[PDB]
Amino acid sequence: EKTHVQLSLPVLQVRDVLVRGFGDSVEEVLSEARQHLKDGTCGLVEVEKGVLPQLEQPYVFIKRSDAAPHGHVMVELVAELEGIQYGRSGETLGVLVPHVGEIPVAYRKVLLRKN
Ligand SMILES: CNCc1ccc(-c2cccs2)cc1
Repeated sequence: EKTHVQLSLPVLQVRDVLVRGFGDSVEEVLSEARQHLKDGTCGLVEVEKGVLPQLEQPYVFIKRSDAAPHGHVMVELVAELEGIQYGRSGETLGVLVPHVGEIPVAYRKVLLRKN
């Protein structure tokens, strides 16, 4: 199990997302996010004004962890619940959500730390 894995994540528009979060506690959302990333069933929503209030907390963000092998920006997971974050990292790339067949607008290449 390598420390990092290259993934191409489907980028979803928030209004298309059918399942708006991964669960109900910080530990669950991180766990489920990781399982969906493993299974190829995880999408990414880019954060713009109006996005977060349309998604369910706790949130799972991917944040930049370094400073980009082979096109894939190195990232790690950080969860947020009620204004508190669980992890510290760099800039947010987006919020992770389950992917259940929505049509993406792009794919985002990342090198994800499995931590
Ligand atoms: C290439 N697809 C295989 C694979 C994908 C993702 C992961 C994980 C992501 C986060 C924790 S495990 C592991 C294996």
